[PDB]
Amino acid sequence: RVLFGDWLLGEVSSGQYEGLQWLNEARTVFRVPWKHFGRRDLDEEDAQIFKAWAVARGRWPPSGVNLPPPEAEAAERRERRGWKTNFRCALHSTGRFILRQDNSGDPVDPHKVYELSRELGS
Ligand code: NA
Repeated sequence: RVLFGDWLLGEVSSGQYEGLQWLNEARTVFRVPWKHFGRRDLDEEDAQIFKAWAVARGRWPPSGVNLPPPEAEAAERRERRGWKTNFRCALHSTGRFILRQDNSGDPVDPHKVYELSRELGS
């Protein structure tokens, strides 16, 4: 058990997720991909970070499911909107993260930029 915010910072610093990166050396500001789907389904690429959180919460096996390729995709596909919803709510509930800029409008690279709260005491 770790909090989402600490979990997420570990993923950011990993540099393993495209679009999920630190924006300064000081590591006080980072960006998080933030696509607007609406009606549209999430493909696998759209859901990489959301899926990581679900696996973290034991809501999805780390290896995925042992189904055939088409049925494997569709099984995940049908989970991805809830995963996206669960992640974003968790991020909102992480008061440590202060939204600084909202670039989710840009379709070639929609993301949101957060800063670490300058009043973390204990
Ligand atoms: Na937040």
